[PDB]
Amino acid sequence: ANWFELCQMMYVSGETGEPSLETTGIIEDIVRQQVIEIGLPWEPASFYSVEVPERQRLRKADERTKAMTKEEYVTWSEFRQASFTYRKGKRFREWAGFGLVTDSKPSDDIIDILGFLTFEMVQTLTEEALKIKEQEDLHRERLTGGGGLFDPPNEGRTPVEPRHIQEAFRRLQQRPKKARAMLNGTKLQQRTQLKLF
Amino acid sequence: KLPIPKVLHDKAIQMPQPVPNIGGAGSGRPTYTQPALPKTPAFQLEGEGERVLNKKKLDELVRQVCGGTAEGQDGNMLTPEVEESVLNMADAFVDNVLHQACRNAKERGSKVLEIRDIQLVLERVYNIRIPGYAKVQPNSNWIKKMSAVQAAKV
Amino acid sequence: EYWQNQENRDQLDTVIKGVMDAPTPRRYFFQAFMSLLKLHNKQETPQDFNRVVDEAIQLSIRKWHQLPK
Repeated sequence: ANWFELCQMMYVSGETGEPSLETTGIIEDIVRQQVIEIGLPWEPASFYSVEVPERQRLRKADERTKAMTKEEYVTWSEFRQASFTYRKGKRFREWAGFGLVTDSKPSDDIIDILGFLTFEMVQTLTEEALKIKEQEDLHRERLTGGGGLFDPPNEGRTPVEPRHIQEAFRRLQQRPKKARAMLNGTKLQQRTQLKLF
Repeated sequence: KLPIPKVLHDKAIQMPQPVPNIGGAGSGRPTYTQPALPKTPAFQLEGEGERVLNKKKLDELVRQVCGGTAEGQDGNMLTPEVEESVLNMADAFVDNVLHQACRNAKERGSKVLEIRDIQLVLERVYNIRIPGYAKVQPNSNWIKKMSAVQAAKV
Repeated sequence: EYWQNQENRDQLDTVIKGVMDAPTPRRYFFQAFMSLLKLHNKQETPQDFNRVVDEAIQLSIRKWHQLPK
């Protein structure tokens, strides 16, 4: 499920190729894991009992927008509306196991927030995987004459692979050193919970 | 006679599938001796070869985690005394993880080793999470004791 | 006599089932003999025995077809 939303989101983020099914499965597993794992009350105004009334992403995005055709622009705009939970409440709730882990039927604002978060996760994952793949190819870089009838014109572009996604996920799970500053000088193994990237 | 049915069942008409070499006698023995369609062995016509890829693997990892290497230099990123330590680390990790996982699997009555046991060991003893492979509450006595203590406190 | 004790034949059944992921004419003969013994003791229906025999016959014919004419 949600394979096609994944494909559209990858296309939006810079993956114009045709990723295989394993990449989709891995990304869906990651997103499902994160979702299942998942002014303000603590603002300064809360110190008192009674309240009173008041009174590089951008550069790349612009370059790509300037560097696309009308048909490409239409396709990009149409894919930009891809969502995990847009008018798919029941399907998402079945794919998210709401009943088994929480009281059923929350408000739709929660669903909108979840869709926004999922879009962000997919965007970040694709953006990092592209860099990892490019670096691998760049390091790696450094016989049929005549011709056939079904030969591709120029080829040259390939999609990302499961290993790139796994490496990006490992890179995303690292925490700041402030969560380890209290284990300096000791031999204590660090153990924590899943990080919500 | 014999009961030739008017139509065969689905098990007889099968379109055979490749099969492995079972029995344990061994394969490739040039002595005196079969499935319908045996499976082809594995071969490589020409390329770098495993003897090179396996050796280059460690330098590849060092390049990955080192950030990057400039032109005109590579490979010699670990001194001779550190590669041995890294290899010992790898072997010990593999052995320990497998030894723990097999016993853990056998504990719960299973007769085969599944990925779940390895994943549990890695998560709960090493803080490693590999993706893409598929609570507690108190009882009544504790609540009663807390209520008694709180009542005595006031 | 080894094939008369229920426990002995139960033990042999595990070996027979273990070597059946690479069917061959001899292994299929052994499976058919096991099925016949099971049928003799009112532990199976004749239809399953006939099915086993048919599978063995089909395998034997398929192997005969692969040799020179």
